[PDB]
Amino acid sequence: GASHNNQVFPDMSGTAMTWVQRVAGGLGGLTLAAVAVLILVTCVTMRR
Amino acid sequence: AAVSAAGLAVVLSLLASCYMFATARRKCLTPYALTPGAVVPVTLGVLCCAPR
Amino acid sequence: RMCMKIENDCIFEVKLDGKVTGYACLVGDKVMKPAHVKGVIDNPDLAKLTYKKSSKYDLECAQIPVHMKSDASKYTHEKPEGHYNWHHGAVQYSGGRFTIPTGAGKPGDSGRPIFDNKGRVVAIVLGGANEGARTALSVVTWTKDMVTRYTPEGTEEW
Ligand SMILES: CCCCCCCC/C=C\CCCCCCCC(=O)O[C@H](COC(=O)CCCCCCC/C=C/CCCCCCCC)COP(=O)(O)OCC[N+](C)(C)C
Ligand SMILES: CC(C)CCC[C@@H](C)[C@H]1CC[C@H]2[C@@H]3CC=C4C[C@@H](O)CC[C@]4(C)[C@H]3CC[C@]12C
Ligand SMILES: CC(C)CCC[C@@H](C)[C@H]1CC[C@H]2[C@@H]3CC=C4C[C@@H](O)CC[C@]4(C)[C@H]3CC[C@]12C
Ligand SMILES: CCCCCCCCCCCCCCCCCC(=O)O
Ligand SMILES: CCCCCCCCCCCCCCCCCC(=O)O
Ligand SMILES: CCCCCCCCCCCCCCCC(=O)O
Ligand SMILES: CCCCCCCCCCCCCCCC(=O)O
Ligand SMILES: CCCCCCCCCCCCCCCC(=O)O
Repeated sequence: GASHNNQVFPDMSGTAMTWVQRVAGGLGGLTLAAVAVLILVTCVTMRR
Repeated sequence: AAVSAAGLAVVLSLLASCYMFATARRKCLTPYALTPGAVVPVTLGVLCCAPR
Repeated sequence: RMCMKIENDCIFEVKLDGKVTGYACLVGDKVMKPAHVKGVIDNPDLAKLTYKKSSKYDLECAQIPVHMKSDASKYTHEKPEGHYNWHHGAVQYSGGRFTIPTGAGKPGDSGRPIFDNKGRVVAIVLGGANEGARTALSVVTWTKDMVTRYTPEGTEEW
């Protein structure tokens, strides 16, 4: 029988989690850039 | 299931970003077209890909 | 009385269920139709077009066909301090506000332009707020690049 606790979740810093985190970081950066652009635009619109 | 959900989340993220970006572009380019005679300034024309 | 004949060609009526609801104008190379007006332009050539949607600005415009430009009224951006012309009377311009004597406007009758001395369009009426004997006018106003909608407080749409 297995001598471990049967844990298959990779480390937060594992290669698979590293690629997932990279993709999430890029997507989040794009989303936050869009959010900042829209909020600046809306601020300018209420400014005028 | 995990890969399908991740792909759905990525597609939703991309669609939301693109749509809200296009909302920003429209909101920025609508008044100039409404004016009977106007020229889209070249700075905003290139900044937001003016139709003409 | 030249402003009236200039209005004749420019204004094409909007009729919903056989009641003229508002009007449209051939200004520059577009049709100045207010967004709040629900209905059908009488001339088909302007009805078969695709119209843009704008709520904050309250306008609807579409490119008029090559036969409609010769029929269109002229535009201008001179808003000097003084007196302009209107279909039902005169518009007094002072402090960036169009004002009419009360009793010259009933509901409906929206979309009629405002003309200066020598015929150049300057405004498109949307509504107005009752103000003593001198009622104001919600209106679409324009510059070199920008169009601005100035709506007085407590304004009704007529
Ligand atoms: C945009 C990316 C994210 C969107 C999709 C995320 C998936 C969720 C949707 C699907 C449901 C089915 C899958 C459940 C996953 C939860 C894991 C779990 O079950 O975690 C368990 C406990 O939780 C945790 O520690 C963390 C809680 C959630 C984990 C967060 C990250 C998980 C991975 C997702 C990122 C990548 C997704 C796919 C990427 C592909 C690229 C295109 C892991 O413990 P265990 O293995 O010992 O338990 C099993 C017991 N045993 C082994 C004896 C059978
Ligand atoms: C369409 C979007 C939203 C989600 C994408 C999910 C699809 C394209 C992906 C997710 C995970 C993928 C599977 C993962 C691994 C295998 C095992 C391989 O031996 C045959 C293909 C197969 C079975 C893949 C087929 C395509 C698949 C089902
Ligand atoms: C973003 C949405 C649409 C999900 C996209 C998932 C793509 C990038 C991934 C998910 C699962 C992947 C597949 C998983 C397994 C295999 C079998 C292998 O022998 C060749 C590659 C192939 C066929 C992969 C191709 C790329 C693949 C389809
Ligand atoms: C994370 C980094 C933060 C820095 C943010 C930089 C801001 C981006 C520079 C230019 C922003 C201008 C976009 C707004 C559109 C301008 C036209 C308009 O407002 O009408
Ligand atoms: C006349 C109609 C104008 C619309 C088409 C021309 C302008 C569109 C922008 C040009 C293409 C941009 C690429 C796709 C948008 C990228 C958004 C994103 O993924 O973050
Ligand atoms: C995730 C990579 C870095 C994040 C920054 C990405 C920069 C995107 C470009 C900005 C959008 C263009 C600015 C004008 C947009 C508009 O108002 O129409
Ligand atoms: C998650 C979506 C928004 C809900 C959270 C609202 C809390 C933040 C406040 C919104 C910004 C208000 C500031 C004024 C600027 C504006 O009018 O756009
Ligand atoms: C993963 C490598 C990079 C891929 C992502 C590149 C991001 C593209 C930028 C999108 C911003 C919107 C583009 C239109 C802006 C405009 O010209 O008006």
